Amino acid sequence: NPTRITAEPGKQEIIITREFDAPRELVFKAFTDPDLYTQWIGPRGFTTALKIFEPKNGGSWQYIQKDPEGNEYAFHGVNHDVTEPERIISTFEFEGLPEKGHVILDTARFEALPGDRTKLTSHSVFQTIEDRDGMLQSGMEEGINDSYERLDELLEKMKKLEH
Amino acid sequence: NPTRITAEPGKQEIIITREFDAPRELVFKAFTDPDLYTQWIGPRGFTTALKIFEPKNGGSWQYIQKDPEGNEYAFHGVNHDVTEPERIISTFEFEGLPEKGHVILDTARFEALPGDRTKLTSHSVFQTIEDRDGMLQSGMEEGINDSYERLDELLEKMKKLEH
Repeated sequence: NPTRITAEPGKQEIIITREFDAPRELVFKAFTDPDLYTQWIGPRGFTTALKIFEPKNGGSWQYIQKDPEGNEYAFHGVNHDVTEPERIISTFEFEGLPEKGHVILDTARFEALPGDRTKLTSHSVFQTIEDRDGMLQSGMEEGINDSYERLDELLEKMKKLEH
Repeated sequence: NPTRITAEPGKQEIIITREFDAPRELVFKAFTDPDLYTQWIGPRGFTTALKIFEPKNGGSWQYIQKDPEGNEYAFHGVNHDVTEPERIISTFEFEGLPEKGHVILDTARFEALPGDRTKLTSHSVFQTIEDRDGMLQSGMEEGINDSYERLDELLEKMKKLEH
């Protein structure tokens, strides 16, 4: 399944679409179950440990990732809306930036497809076009691809466990 | 003090700048004190009652406004960051829309000016350009002007009470 990424020049947003060979109920769970989230999130070779994780309206979340060397990357946000298995809307901040205040609004939409499949549409809206650009420069398009691949593998395990 | 509003066509954001004749400490308080917030928020002739109000990182907020007739308008969001007296970042959703999922990310910046004055820069980033456009069509530029005027009056009372 291809990971389509739209990042038009001059715009302060990024849209990503990606399908999964599993029902959105399972995909949504991979997003809201603490023990599952850490197994696919982040780029390959990275480790993720959760500090706070509240997959509900008004809940906060915060995790720290470690590269295959020891470097740490801390992130946090708050969930505006978590409606199973429709969507998740929350803020996102990378604490490793020199200046504070650069916050992104993420909207993840989960739609059922024929054959009990799922189409995920992630919408990232940035503070400014440069913030959007800086994100892409950080090899985000690569990391996103890895995580989704990690998710494919996890979904298979979940499906196997199913029946 | 003029209320400058930038809403470039083709963009999914809106920037508003406005100065106040009071220290940002006082202005920030008008934003975080429950008993003060309801006295200036919303357009003229409107009444605002709070349901939840947590002016802190990870806090949720929710209020209902009534027009000078009886109509109700419900809104809610979550605060990503509340750092006194620097800024406030939070989500914003109008529950009166027919479709759910239209959420805005607001960033309010408070900067001190010469003469113990304040410059407030509000940044509204919408899901899509149409959402941004629809907001403006709702006479938002008018309501914002009213609220800021109501705030001017409230700030004077706060300053009088000061010394």
